[PDB]
Amino acid sequence: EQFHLPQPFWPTTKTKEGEYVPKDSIREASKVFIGSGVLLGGMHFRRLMQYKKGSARPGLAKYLNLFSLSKSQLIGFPVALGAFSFLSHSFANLQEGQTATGEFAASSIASLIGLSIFRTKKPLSSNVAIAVGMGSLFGFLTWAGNFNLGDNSYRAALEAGNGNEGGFDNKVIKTERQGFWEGVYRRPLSQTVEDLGEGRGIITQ
Amino acid sequence: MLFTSLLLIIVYGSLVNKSHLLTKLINRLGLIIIIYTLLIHLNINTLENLSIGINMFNNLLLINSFNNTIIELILIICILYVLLISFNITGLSIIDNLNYSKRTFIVIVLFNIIGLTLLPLVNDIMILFIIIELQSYSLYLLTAIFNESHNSTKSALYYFIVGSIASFIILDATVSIYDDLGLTNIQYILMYIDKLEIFDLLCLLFGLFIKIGLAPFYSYSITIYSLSPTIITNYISLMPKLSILTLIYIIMHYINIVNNTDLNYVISFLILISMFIGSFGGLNVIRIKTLLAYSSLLNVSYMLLAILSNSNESIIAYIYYIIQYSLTHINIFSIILVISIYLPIMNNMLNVMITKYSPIEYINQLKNLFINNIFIAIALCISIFSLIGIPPLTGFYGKYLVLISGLNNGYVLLSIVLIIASSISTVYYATILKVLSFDTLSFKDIISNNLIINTSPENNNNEIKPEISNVISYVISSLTLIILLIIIQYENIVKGAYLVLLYNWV
Amino acid sequence: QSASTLTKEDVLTRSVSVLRGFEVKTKDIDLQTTFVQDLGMDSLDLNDALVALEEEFDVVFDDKTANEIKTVGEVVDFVLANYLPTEQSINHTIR
Amino acid sequence: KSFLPHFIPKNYSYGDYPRLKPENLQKR
Amino acid sequence: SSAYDEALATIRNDLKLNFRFKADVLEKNVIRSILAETKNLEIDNKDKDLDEFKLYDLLSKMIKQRQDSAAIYLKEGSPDRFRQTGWNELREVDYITKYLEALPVASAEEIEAKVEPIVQSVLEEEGELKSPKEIFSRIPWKVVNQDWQASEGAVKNTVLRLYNLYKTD
Amino acid sequence: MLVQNLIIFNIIGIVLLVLLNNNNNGILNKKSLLTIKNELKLKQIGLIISIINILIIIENWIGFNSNYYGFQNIERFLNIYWGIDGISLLLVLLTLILGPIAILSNWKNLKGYYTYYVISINMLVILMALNFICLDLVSFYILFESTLAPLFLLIGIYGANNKNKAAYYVLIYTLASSLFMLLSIVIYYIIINSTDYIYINNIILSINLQSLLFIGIIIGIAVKTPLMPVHTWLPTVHSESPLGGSILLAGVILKLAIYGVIRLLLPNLSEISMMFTPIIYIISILTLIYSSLITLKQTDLKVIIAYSSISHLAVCMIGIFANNLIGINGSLILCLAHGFVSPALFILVGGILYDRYHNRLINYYQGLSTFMPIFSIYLVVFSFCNTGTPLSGNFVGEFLSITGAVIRHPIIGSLTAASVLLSACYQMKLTNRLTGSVFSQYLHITNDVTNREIFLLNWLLIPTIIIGIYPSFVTNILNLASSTLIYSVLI
Ligand SMILES: CCCCCCCCCCCCCCCCCC(=O)OC[C@H](COP(=O)(O)OCCN)OC(=O)CCCCCCCCCCCCCCCCC
Ligand SMILES: CCCCCCCCCCCCCCCCCC(=O)OC[C@H](COP(=O)(O)OCCN)OC(=O)CCCCCCCCCCCCCCCCC
Ligand SMILES: CCCCCCCCCCCCCCCCCC(=O)OC[C@H](COP(=O)(O)OCCN)OC(=O)CCCCCCCCCCCCCCCCC
Ligand SMILES: CCCCCCCCCCCC(=O)OC[C@H](COP(=O)(O)OCC[N+](C)(C)C)OC(=O)CCCCCCCCCCC
Repeated sequence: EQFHLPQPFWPTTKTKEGEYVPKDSIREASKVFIGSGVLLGGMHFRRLMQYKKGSARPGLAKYLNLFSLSKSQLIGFPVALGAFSFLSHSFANLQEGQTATGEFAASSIASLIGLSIFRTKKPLSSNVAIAVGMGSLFGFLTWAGNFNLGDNSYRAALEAGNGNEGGFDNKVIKTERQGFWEGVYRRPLSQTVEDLGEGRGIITQ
Repeated sequence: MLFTSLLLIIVYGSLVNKSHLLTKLINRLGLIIIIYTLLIHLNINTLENLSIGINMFNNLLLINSFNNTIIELILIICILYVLLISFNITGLSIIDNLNYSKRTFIVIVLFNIIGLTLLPLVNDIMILFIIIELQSYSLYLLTAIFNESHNSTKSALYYFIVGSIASFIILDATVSIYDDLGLTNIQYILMYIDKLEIFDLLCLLFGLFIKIGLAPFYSYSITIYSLSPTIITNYISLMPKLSILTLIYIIMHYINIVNNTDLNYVISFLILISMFIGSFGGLNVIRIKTLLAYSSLLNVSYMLLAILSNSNESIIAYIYYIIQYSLTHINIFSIILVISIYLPIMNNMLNVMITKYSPIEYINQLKNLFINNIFIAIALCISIFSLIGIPPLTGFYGKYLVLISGLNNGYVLLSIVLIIASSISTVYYATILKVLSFDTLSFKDIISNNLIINTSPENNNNEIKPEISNVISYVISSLTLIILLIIIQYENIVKGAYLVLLYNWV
Repeated sequence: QSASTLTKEDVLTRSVSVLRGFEVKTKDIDLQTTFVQDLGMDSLDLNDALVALEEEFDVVFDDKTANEIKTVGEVVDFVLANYLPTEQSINHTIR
Repeated sequence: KSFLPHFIPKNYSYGDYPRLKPENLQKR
Repeated sequence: SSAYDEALATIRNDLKLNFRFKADVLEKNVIRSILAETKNLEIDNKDKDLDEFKLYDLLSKMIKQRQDSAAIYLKEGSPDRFRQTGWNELREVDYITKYLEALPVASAEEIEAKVEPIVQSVLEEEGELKSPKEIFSRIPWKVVNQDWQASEGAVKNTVLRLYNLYKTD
Repeated sequence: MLVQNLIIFNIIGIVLLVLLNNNNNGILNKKSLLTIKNELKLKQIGLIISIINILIIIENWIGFNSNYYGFQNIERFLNIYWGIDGISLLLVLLTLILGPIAILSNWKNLKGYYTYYVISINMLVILMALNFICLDLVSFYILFESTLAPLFLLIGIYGANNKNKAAYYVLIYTLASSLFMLLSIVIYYIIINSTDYIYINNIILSINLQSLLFIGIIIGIAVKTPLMPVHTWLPTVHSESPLGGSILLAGVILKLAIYGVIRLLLPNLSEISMMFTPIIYIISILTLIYSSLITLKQTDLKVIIAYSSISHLAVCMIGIFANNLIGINGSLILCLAHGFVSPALFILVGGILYDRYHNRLINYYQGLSTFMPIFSIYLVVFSFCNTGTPLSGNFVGEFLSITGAVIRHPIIGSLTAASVLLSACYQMKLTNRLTGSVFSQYLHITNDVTNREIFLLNWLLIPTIIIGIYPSFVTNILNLASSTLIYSVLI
């Protein structure tokens, strides 16, 4: 029998089997890669014009140096963003949806690919340390439900009757599991055995 | 009352001769004007009558119980600020004469108060543009009131340029909406809320975000608040936020009708970045006003989460938070102005230069405050602990009420990030307290006759001479005890915030 | 911006090169190197060097110091203590 | 003849802390 | 002299970039100062070829000179009004160290990884350590350019640093 | 009556000390009369206030019914409901008894500012004591975090050389972790509209939501016990904080985490607590084993005792997460027994040796029994109490906690018995060295234990042995309160 571990995951809408038309990973990555390279390269040559227009003004030169990108960053940034978009969509197609593990893998690999290009003069272990840190941040971003839970929020649940507006009643027992945001007075004992299993005080000793 | 009394003060100030006493007495007349303005406004505007929302002046303005509360808060905080220029902050002429040397100081404040109070009431795009200019222009004139100061003028130049770019963005957003619909009144535009481009209103919010110093536009406000005189920085860092944030809440109330989640994501991106910059930005700084500038950026991010969620729990969160944060802001700047009297005097490395506009400029000028004035040092500790969010101070309930509204709307990420942001910013909040007190025992038995306060004379050597003036001491005592003992009346105060409605009704 | 970026090694290095272009007895110049003895400058040669060292560092020796200067190190000390960048227009800094 | 106990590093690097050959004082 | 000529090309290139993009003024002073000492270096070592190790000792002297100047100023104060002379010395040390660490020579850890077995083996065969002069003897100061890839002076610093750690008196 | 009197009386005490000691600040430059003998009168008033606080809880103890199920003395004050049960009553009395001890331990070893220290001690004691009598989650959090403000300033003003490091550690480790516990409290108030203990105890939440709420709360609890790997703040804070700060930190502050499990986890998140127990046991067992082996290599006297506290509080965590009465009672008795022995060991190590020699390095001390025989008796006696030698309350707490773990999980709960061996390894390695060999060459002969330090040691030893021999004084009070925490459906 499987281990009964806690599952601390925020509610998400689950697509029915047969749903989830996949997204073209190469096509979507192409738009991010090309659009980023055009902007970053275009903004690079726009700033060179600002350099030529003025180089004896320290105020302009200081601000231009902050926004200046090295040659390896002008290539590495579009590649890292393109690989991110490709791998994020490729893993999402694999898993019939987007998961925090998929985003952690996509972000760390995309970071490591970019870091190995525009951070060549640093130890390899240093680039991996940043890539693990970068990948964890985006995995945490997906785990928290991106920028908002949306239809899975409690306010949304409360508007759909899936909250606790009506209160509780012990006489009512439901075979189906309660909603994520719903609380009940009494539960079927079969649900407890499904969650915890038998053993240390459930049913048997 | 404001408009009528401003005209008399404008003319009267130009008639009488120029002296420091006359300017100080004219400032006290400004204090009476705001008090009468508050009494008249309270006598006619009541929360129960304004719940529906009442149109005025051919529907150009719309006042409701949510707008009315902010107007009274603006008047009350403006009363506390005028006490700074209407009474002695330190009692020493070398420091206090600055507040009495500009006769147009009180006139500009009355000009700006009119703009501050009318801005949340705007009900038309034409009057929205006019009022946001009226508020902005007065802020520029106040930032440049000390025109013989190089830093004060440089700040006003930066303020004018950035605030004009934001105003053009605001104007460009309203012109786009008028082009789409051919309508100017907000309530008329609400009839077409489902057909106009909603991101035309995000452009309107973007111009408002610049004027409150939100990231990524935070750079200019951090620069301006640090370069301006402490008396100027006290006003300009707080007053624009009271009105603009209230207006942002009303605009976001209309935006939520169509429920555009793409717009919610862009704003969440700006809040997320501002939490990161507000917390990590203040870790390596040596100026107190630069530190407080990042504190302001951080607390605005907290309020914008309540504004973004925009629900019944958000009205209570925003209303309570804005009131308690204004009092904490007023209390901290009052203490910083006072404690310049404990500054040592030379009789040198790093060639540190301190000016008359900002005698307290570095965090380590707060050293040994626990020894010089224990009651004031504790008052500053209570305020800083409130910014940290230590219960049961007012700052704790502010973060608690913000989290409730944010988590109720599914903003899991922003609720976690702000709590991490609170922990990170605690590092530089604690550094203030470390400077105030941590060297008390290793310095208790030292001879410090080189302070600024020691330059003052003594009357008779048989009288008791208070070291701090009466009015400024009572204000610090009152605000500190309100921050400390809010637990006594928290239940009654939050029940009042339940009644403040923004078209809830039923 | 309006602060010096001078080091003692750069000022000495620039001083030596400017002094090398003159007709001096020795090209081996250090801080202790005197003008009259080691380099061999009369009244007029010394003041030609001082003005030449003025133009290089954009500094102006005061009359009291210039008349009483003996060594190369004294010049390096003077430049480090008195050098200020020239004020720029109202647009160079803020823009 | 006499040998050091186990788990005694042959080198270490702790900044400016003096570096010395490990001497088991029990054998003095 | 292939590495020396390649190294001096990057220093010249950074000078061209600095004038082009108006980079930090102090960096312009550093590169200009390096080139002048290189100009002196070429005169006194003609026909002898210029390995990067002889360039390494040139930048080492510049780094050590400014650190000594920085130490005095950061203790008794900088002479300029803005008190930036002491920090300017250390800022230049960073610029010089950037080029020093780009030369194809051994790092501090590689040189210490070869002298530390020698310092320890001296002390165990003799008991007490008094002067570094007993450690210079067991150093092959003839072939430390391709087996160790270090200059004559960088080994001297490594021994002196290690000696002060291991000295018993 | 209890909460209202305990707050009103102490505010009057706080205001009284401020009025007397601050009436002469105004360039009087006088010599006063209360400043004599290191502010003796102001110290004595604060000492009296601490004892009176113990009298207040007694008046409510006389009317306590050990055969009543539910909270008693239910009161409303400041719009908050306050109540007491068997578990809360004992923790309140433990908290208040340590109040006079904290003041008396620092009776004459402060460089100055005695009025500030006494107020902060009495302020810390009341806030911690009030944390056991609140009846909602928000009131629990308010009192949980309110202690950070005085504790942060207490360390930074009266602390040792590295006080700045220790003040930041306690403020940031505890505040950041508790904010995660605040997130769970906010969720409760959102979906249930109340944080009342009784109201939330009856609601069953979805098994996924119970997991998220458990993790939020356990983060705040795990840092404050502390457990591995978030324990690194405690050894730094204990070695630099003043003696009274170490006593309150080692006697009360750590026990709030166990009470957090009793209130915030067991009765409301009952289903998910059973799921998390193996994870809790693994973390706690490794906390016990790792802290014991790490304690061997320590060289600071006050840090050795700090790591000893972590090992025993891992055993308290193991017992409280046993789903039986034996483990729960054993964990509670071990909390009280630790609440006396651990402060005593800090007095011996950081209050007697440090006040004479001002050095906490282990290498300076040996053979102390030659010229400090009275110190050696108390050091040896408390060392055996600290290792759970029978006749001590520590053993009764440890044996029942280990037994409760074995009953809960026979396989992995048996590893808890390593507390018997490992605790004696590091504690008797330190004691065997302080009392062994010739009197140290680095020390000069000085006075032995004084009357004040004898008094402190005796009145921390006496409760430990009374509980050790007749724990039914405590188990009778806890019996009906502890039985409500058990979750099981036997068919
Ligand atoms: C004749 C040619 C005319 C060319 C006109 C454009 C001028 C050159 C500019 C380069 C192109 C970038 C802008 C493209 C339009 C703006 C983005 C957009 O609207 O999406 C278009 C493109 C395709 O997406 P699509 O699905 O077809 O559009 C929706 C259809 N229902 O979506 C994309 O994938 C565009 C690529 C965007 C991703 C790269 C940008 C992110 C990385 C760079 C960030 C730039 C700096 C950050 C700015 C924010 C700072 C706070
Ligand atoms: C196309 C032009 C480039 C795009 C610029 C975008 C500007 C707006 C974006 C918002 C950031 C506003 C901050 C101020 C803008 C920074 C201006 C800038 O680009 O300068 C680059 C700056 C200098 O870095 P430096 O490498 O020393 O200079 C280059 C030397 N050649 O390097 C920096 O320090 C920039 C980083 C500033 C800090 C921003 C951090 C925001 C938070 C990001 C993490 C969010 C945290 C949550 C993560 C969890 C979710 C995954
Ligand atoms: C270094 C610190 C200094 C302190 C060191 C010494 C500490 C004091 C030692 C005693 C510890 C206190 C525990 C005794 C307190 C009295 C407990 C008690 O209440 O006993 C009640 C007992 C049964 O109760 P009941 O039948 O209900 O009748 C009484 C109704 N009220 O009724 C009875 O029959 C009373 C019987 C009491 C017997 C005397 C107890 C004294 C201890 C001797 C026995 C200890 C156990 C033996 C251990 C020997 C070694 C293995
Ligand atoms: C139960 C709720 C109580 C709330 C009230 C708190 C006390 C108010 C003290 C004000 C008077 C004062 O600053 O007085 C100062 C007094 C006594 O200092 P002293 O040694 O005489 O000063 C020296 C004078 N000499 C030189 C003449 C001897 O310091 C105290 O009292 C300190 C108590 C507060 C410390 C913790 C601050 C935490 C802030 C956030 C709390 C959540």
